[PDB]
Amino acid sequence: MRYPSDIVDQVLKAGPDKGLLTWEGVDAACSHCSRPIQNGDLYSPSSVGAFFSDTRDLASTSRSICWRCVVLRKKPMLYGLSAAVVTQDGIYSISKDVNKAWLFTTPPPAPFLVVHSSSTMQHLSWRTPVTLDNRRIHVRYGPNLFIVRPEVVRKALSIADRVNEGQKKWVTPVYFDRKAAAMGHGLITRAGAEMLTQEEQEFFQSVTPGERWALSYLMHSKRPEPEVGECITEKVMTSLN
Amino acid sequence: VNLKVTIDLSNPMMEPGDLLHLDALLGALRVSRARAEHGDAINPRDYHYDLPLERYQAPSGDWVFKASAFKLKRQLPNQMWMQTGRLSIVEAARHRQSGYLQLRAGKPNPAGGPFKTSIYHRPIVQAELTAFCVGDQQGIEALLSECRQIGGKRGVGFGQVAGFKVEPVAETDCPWSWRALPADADPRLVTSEHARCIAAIRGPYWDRTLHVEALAPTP
Amino acid sequence: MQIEVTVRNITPIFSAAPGSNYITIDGTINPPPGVSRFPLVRTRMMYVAADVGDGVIKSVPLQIVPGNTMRSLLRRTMLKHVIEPALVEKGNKLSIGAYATAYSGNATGNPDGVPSSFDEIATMRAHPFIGLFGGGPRMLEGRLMVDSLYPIHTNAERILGAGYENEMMSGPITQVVWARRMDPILNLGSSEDVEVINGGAVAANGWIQDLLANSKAAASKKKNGRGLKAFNAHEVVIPGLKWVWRISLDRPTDAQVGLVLLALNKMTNERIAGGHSKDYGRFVIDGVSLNGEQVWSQSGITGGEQYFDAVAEAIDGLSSKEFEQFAQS
Amino acid sequence: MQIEVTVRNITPIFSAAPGSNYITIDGTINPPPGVSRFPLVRTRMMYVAADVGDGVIKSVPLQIVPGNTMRSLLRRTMLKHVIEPALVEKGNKLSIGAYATAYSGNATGNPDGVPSSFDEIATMRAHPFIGLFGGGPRMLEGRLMVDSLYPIHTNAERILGAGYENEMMSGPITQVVWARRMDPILNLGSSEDVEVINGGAVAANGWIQDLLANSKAAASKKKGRGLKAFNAHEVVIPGLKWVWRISLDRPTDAQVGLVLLALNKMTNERIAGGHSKDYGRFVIDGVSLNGEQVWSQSGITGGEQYFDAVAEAIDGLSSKEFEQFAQSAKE
DNA sequence: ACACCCTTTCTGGAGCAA
Ligand SMILES: [Zn+2]
Repeated sequence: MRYPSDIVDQVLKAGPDKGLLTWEGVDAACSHCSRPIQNGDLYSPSSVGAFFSDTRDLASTSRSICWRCVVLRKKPMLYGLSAAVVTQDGIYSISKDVNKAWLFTTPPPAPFLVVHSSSTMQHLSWRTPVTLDNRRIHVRYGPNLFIVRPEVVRKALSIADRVNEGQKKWVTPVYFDRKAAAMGHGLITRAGAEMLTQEEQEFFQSVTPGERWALSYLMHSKRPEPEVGECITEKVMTSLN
Repeated sequence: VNLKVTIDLSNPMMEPGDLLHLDALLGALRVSRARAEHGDAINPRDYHYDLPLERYQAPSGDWVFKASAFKLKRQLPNQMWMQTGRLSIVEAARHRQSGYLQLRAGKPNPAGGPFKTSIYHRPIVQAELTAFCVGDQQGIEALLSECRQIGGKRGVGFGQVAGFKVEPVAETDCPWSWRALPADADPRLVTSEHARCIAAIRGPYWDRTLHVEALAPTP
Repeated sequence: MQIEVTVRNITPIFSAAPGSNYITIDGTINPPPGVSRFPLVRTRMMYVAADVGDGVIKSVPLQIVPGNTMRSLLRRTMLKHVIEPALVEKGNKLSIGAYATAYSGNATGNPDGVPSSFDEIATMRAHPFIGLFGGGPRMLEGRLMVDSLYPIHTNAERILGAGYENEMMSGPITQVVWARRMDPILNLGSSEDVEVINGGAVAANGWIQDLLANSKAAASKKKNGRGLKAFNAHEVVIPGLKWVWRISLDRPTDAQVGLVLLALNKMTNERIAGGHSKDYGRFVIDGVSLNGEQVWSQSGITGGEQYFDAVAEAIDGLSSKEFEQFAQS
Repeated sequence: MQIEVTVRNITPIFSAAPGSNYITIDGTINPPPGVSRFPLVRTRMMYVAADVGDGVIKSVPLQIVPGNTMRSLLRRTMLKHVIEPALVEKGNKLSIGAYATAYSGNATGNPDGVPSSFDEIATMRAHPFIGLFGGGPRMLEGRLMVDSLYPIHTNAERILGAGYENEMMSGPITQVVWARRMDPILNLGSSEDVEVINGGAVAANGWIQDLLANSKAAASKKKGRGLKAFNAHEVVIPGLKWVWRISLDRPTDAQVGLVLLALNKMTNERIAGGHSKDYGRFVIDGVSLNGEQVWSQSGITGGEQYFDAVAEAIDGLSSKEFEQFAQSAKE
């Protein structure tokens, strides 16, 4: 519940691969997940391929992967956590917009860990911190480390439901990009320029990029009700074995 | 002297995903000044705690500086910057025939590898940065006059500082606690914005090995 | 050290922007849905704060070249005109990790994360080229800040500061240039035109019948192979205007200043930010100021003798061993 | 390699600017609505930052030919005159995809997102034609860069630089040329004029009757389409001296020789458009190679190593590089 | 025998403003 690699044996039960070396000597942190490798725990020397391009998100330059993050670099872990929230009892999916509606509005009370892929297969699990508090959520989205406050998401959603109550067409006040890629991601629309007051506009610039990315999955004409995502920890474990 | 620093800047700044602490900036400027005196062959960690700021001490170890994270008064609406990393494929083939590049591979891969043409989009804000801290004004203005840019991606020229003003302020008028506080921080400094996180409270705030149980607000 | 290059783009500048931008048959950019629109790829614009016509600041569009594009352009000019001839002329050779580290700052040569002591960090930051950009597997911070290529324009004033009121461009700096791809089988007009083609008139008529079948299928669908006929637009920054470009050096050696100076001496053969087939980005350097001392002439850069001599002794001792030990170990 | 081609158009230049432009009968571009206006097809215009008055750079219009148009003119010149005769004099033939890739950079409108091998990239940039125009399904960088055709004018003095004060041009360089299409049937005069028409006077009277019915329908609309069409098009005036900048970053000697052969065969070529009005005809009065003038009356003088290189390469030219350049990896 | 290279293989949603 402290390091992102803890879910290897806390969220989902797993063990070392038994071809891993035993650490002898002084303390050194794992290159992935920033977990200190003590004396006696199993570790692997660093054998990343040339296709690994996340050297900028490595926690340390010790060139040693802890066994939990050896499990975390496995391909079934890589496509199993392409969109997943890992609570203290299981791994659930956030692929649907109703699942992100559940995650960023009334979050689960566990100290979870949120990963989401901005591409096909990405190293997501180890390079994000564990969110200890529901109010402050660390979301990994591709090369982006995002922080989402569900209270600010609730305030923006209440603002949007106020300015779009009674109207026939649900027009968004501020445009949000799902990929977080367009220039106008966070830019105020003309309808939102005419239908929001000044302090609401400064609020919509003042939100964090993670809240913008979350609102991108929950600001559209059909509004997703918070529905808990389907539990996928059985699918990941079966794939892992 | 219990003072407040405002920074106004010409280009819009690379928007920090996490908190941009004033003590982090002053520690980096002190590291640059230590590189100016004692050369480049130094440990940066011996000097970025030697700052013109007071230190708040938590009850069980875990001190923090009295600086605060920077607040943005956004003069402009937020935009997004695309940048790309591409290795020159044509120049690679020319160097591979000429022998200057010893590459045995015949075909590249934009998916992954040395020729991965990657795209990454990160936020951009023009703002005014306001921070609150308890420190000597002379050393803070010396470090900030040594400062020329603030924010991330400084190698691609983002967010050079047009100017700064450093003035004393009242004790009740400064929230310095809007800052990555320790988990056992004393509750008059822990507001509703502060929440529990795996976060650094000190020094290199990017060093995930130094990330601790922390109570931090959100930019 | 604050090198500052004032340039003038002889040809248009086209640094392409993301997103799906569209334009009508006239100059109306991004029309509402329900009118014929064409794919426009615009120049790199950023919204900047400016105080023009008022004491307060407003968001104005400023069409710039990114500092990433100028930084890699300076890097590739350095390599192509200085470093690759120096490594070639002594017979030094680069592995793929060292090549990727030197030419892209890329860490895939040693993606495990190379630990770096402070002594080798100091020697690598004192290297003539490695210390400028850094990065790669060791993730090193370079001595070089490369600003965006900012046009000397009234929207850029808060960026530019004082000293640019004269020769200051005003109004719009962009123009949409329309480009089309013609299907050249339609331009086959005689037996001599098609005699080079295998099949000849039969293959040409097969292409015509394929084009008519695809057009009829598209017309029936609108009530997936794309043809060669395309009509699109690209917004460029207009040629002939003046830009400034700031390259700051955070405590450099004289060899590093000489390397930036030698890059700027050979930079007019390079192109700023794309548009390559249309010769876009060709420019001349109107001035170079080294900490405010105007140092550029028609015959490159006069003066700065210590920097050029230091980079001469740096290039005389420039081997690929430093590059390979900066990348791998 | 820097090549600078100063030409002189002896016919008007008409590179039609896309858009919906109109003009009054008096000659005012884009009038306010209410007054009678005719369709004007303006020539292509590049906005250029120039020095109007003293030290006042402003964006002014200067009417040009696009670099894409001149690049395709250069491509089709060396294609029709050099590459295709070299392929015809031997047994080499191209597929329709290879012909399409050679003439327009691609065989299909959909490229494949995979790039090709470094060996094939290097050999295609070593090719005389494919190196200049590197297209194909896998997008190559062609080392030929082709600038727009700029008129030597005051408005391009920040474009031209020094060395262009001779044969100087100021003021407007464009003119609106009006064109009318008359109905042939109204120009019928007698039974001898109508004997070649099936039906003759009956068919002619039917044409007048449909024109009268359509005119009454148009009068009911105002207060199909006939053949009367009075309209306008703006051209760039003849006699101008133009600059054309051709650039080649580290070319093979055969490639710059191929550019030189194309510049030799620019005789009887039309620059932009307006074919039937003989627009785009021009005379090259200068070619400078890296600032060294190499043009005479009998084509390019000097530059012999480029010509021997391109002659050796055209002797070695085949269709195999064209076929495997156009061959899609997805296909 | 351990290093680089050349291939497959694999899980989900879906709306869109200037
Ligand atoms: Zn780990």
